[PDB]
Amino acid sequence: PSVKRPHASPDDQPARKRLDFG
Amino acid sequence: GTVNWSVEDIVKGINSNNLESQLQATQAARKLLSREKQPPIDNIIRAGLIPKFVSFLGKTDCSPIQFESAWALTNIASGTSEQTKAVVDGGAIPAFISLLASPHAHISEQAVWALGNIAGDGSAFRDLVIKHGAIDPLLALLAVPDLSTLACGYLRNLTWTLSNLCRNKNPAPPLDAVEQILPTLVRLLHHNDPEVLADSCWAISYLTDGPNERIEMVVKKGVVPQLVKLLGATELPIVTPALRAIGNIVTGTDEQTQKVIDAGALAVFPSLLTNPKTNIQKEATWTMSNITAGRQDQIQQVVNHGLVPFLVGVLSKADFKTQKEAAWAITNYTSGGTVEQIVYLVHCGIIEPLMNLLSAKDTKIIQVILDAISNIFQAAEKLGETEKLSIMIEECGGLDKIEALQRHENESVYKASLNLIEKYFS
Repeated sequence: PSVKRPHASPDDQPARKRLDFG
Repeated sequence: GTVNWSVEDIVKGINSNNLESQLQATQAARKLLSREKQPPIDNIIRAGLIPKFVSFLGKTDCSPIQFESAWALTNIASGTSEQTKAVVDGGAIPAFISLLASPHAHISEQAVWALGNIAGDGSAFRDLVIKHGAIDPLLALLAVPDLSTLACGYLRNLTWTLSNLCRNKNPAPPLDAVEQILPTLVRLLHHNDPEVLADSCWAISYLTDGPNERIEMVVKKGVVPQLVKLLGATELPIVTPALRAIGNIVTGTDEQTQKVIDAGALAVFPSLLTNPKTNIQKEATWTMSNITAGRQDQIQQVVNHGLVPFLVGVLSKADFKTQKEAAWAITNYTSGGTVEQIVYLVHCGIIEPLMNLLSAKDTKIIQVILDAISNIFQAAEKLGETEKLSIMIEECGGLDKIEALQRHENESVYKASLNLIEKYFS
């Protein structure tokens, strides 16, 4: 009984939020 | 000049009825919020300044105060969900969308960045940004014959903001908006700047983390050959999301998985399965495990590319998480494979490292190994070589570990262990 198993822990990723320092 | 004011001075300046005093104070605020060590976002919110900044966003006659307020609000919206919420509650979203058409490139870029910070808060603010109409003007900023005429920082910021519009789930982004965005996204996936490529691959991986219909709308755009190409890159920031996207796509149907195999992806996995970065190894093994869960001709493609010895390798020596994914790949292989294929698995050396892993404490990995052992014996009974395999397992110390597992806290573990011993070793 083989099964495709989606990603364990999906959320090196881009920052969700970014401070603008200059 | 405007360096190092107090919130008190900034307030008096904003509350004067002098546009130029207001501009000075807004720049002072921006400079407080652009310092490194813990900007006083909460002090600025508490002083009531967000509504004023938001009103300054609409002063077409004074583009500098538009810029300074846009930057200040960008930096407030980059904080906690409560601070981003304070910016949204001030009416900022429609005002930033209006600014996206500014004739001043730095004001437009600042608006792009602020909307990216707001959408990066989560699904609700992402969908609210979309409902106010941001996608149309964002995509119009990129509607040029050759992306290479745009300034590099500008294009990187636009790409990051788009990637955040494609991000998060529960719910996933609206399907109409995904179809609006995808063409521009594929174009950016063919750009030559590494940061644009990394963020585009991230967006694609976000969109493929869903049900097979999202996967399908992405695969129908023909991005898989380009994803395989990027899977080959040398920059880890590009390989990592390219591998994530390929893995997501192969969690889908057998025909989507086949689109990945036909683009050449398997030829890359000898490197990926021996990659010095643990995360690459783990993600590549998880991908392999979802491919060995496919059809028999797909398993045969895995065999033909020579990847079984690489699986034996990761199973023999690797970070334990990578080894657990390799166990899953072996179990899916022995579940779906022909007898010749399972025989081949054994001739490559799977049994000894599989047995060595039964000394582990994780219960599900042990369960998975026992399922794989069952499947292998059951291939052997089809050939009558079951005695040879029983001996082989006894000889590397596996049967000792199985016997010990007969008396395990888990029920199905003890059940499978005792079944194995009383059915093949008696």
